[PDB]
Amino acid sequence: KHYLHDIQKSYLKSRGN
Amino acid sequence: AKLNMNNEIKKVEQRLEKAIKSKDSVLEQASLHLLSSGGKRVRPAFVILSSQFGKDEQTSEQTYQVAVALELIHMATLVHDDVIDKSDKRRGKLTISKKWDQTTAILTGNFLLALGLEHLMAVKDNRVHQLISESIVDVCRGELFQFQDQFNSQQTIINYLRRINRKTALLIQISTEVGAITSQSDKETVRKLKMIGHYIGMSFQIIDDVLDFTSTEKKLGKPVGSDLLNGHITLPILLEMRKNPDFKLKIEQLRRDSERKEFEECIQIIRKSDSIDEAKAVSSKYLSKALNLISELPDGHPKSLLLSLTKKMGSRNT
Amino acid sequence: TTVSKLERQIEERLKGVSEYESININHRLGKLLDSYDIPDVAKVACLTIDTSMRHLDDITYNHLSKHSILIGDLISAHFYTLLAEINDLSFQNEISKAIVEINELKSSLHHQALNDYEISQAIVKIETLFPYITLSHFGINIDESEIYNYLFEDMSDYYPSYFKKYNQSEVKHYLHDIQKSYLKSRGN
Repeated sequence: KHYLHDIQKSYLKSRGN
Repeated sequence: AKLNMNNEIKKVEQRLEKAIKSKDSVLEQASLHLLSSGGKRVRPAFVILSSQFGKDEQTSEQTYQVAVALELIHMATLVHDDVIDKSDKRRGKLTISKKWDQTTAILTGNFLLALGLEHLMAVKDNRVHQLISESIVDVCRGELFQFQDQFNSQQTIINYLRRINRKTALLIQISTEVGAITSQSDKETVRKLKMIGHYIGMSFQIIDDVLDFTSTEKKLGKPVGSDLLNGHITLPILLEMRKNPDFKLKIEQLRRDSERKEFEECIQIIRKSDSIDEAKAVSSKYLSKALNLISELPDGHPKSLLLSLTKKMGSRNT
Repeated sequence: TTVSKLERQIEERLKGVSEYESININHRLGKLLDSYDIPDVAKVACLTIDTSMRHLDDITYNHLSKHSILIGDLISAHFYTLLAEINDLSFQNEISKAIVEINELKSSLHHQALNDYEISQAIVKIETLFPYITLSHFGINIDESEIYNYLFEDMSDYYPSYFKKYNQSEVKHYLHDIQKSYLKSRGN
């Protein structure tokens, strides 16, 4: 699930901007 | 008392028609021109629906007001958007910039946006406002990186996704999140709808990009390859690159002043490709991620409407 | 000063952006209009919405590229994250009530729809409305309201050389007259 990955890199960068 | 979507959309549409009236005549005709040439009102739709899993046995005025606000912000974006893209037609009729002029369209966009802010003051939680506002900022900086990305054949997929997240998914996410927060839903249901909406939004945009190669000059109200003619390297095109080193170099040399035939050649290659399908596939995986979460929600008519609406969203083609 | 603060805020917001056109930040309004008493953000919010608005105005007059519009809109979105931290909800009503009006008046001017009495009334509004309502909401109501047409006083230097940008469809002669023939009246 490549979307397993991605959607959380985004997640992180939305916190650790 | 069984929530009727059609009926719900009209109540939001009538509230939009009043909100658009202005002391300045042209701003009124322009807003109405766009409003009535009509689009699908998906954002208002997700807001109404997202609120049925809260604690209101019927849709409150506060939720209709957030719905009206969302469509007005969406519209401001469309209007300013057609000024930037020298676009010709919107929803089948002339874009404001062409029916009147550039000054008018810019002004109409500011107008539409200001009204959106007036209407969000119906929400009382100061954390929603902070949430909606920072999101609009990301949307905008998004629109900027995209314009700045125009014709960049070296960009990555992980980066195209981040681009359709700010550009489109983000406001669908706000429509489902806020809609639940308006009818006092709980941490989970809200977190659930924030995620459901975000996945629908990602799928949404991926579909547009696929339909820019597979649709019609007529049904698209624009050429075809349109996004590529403007330099936008979308999912289909990123996929065919990773597996076709010829096409990759064929894209590296592509820019505005290229002859229409190098473009035709490119948009013609994407079609007989598997990439149009690998793209569609990502849309699909995204839609399941949304359907899975919709299931984890309480049974009832709303859950049946979201399931239904989430199932057309993907099995769509225009 | 809010002038400098805003340049720093626009900074953070304009990170990852390659090359952006200009952005004049009307120094005066940031200046003189520092009756401090009023909140911090409330100052720059007022100076920010004045900034995007004048920036988008200019795009069509100085012929700035279209991508310039996104800039004007980011600054605008910036303005709301700011209304967001100000937490004063009623201020957001009064203020957005002013933004649609400013925009309606400019549209009216552009479309040769106002008479002279009107053009002149429009000008005061467009030029004072944001600060008028920002100041008169935090630093007493009956404060700048008795000096309403004197808040307009920070135009005293811009000799008949001040060309709006929103007055674009009107010629110098005009403007310098309807804005002189309402200064030699507004005062006294």
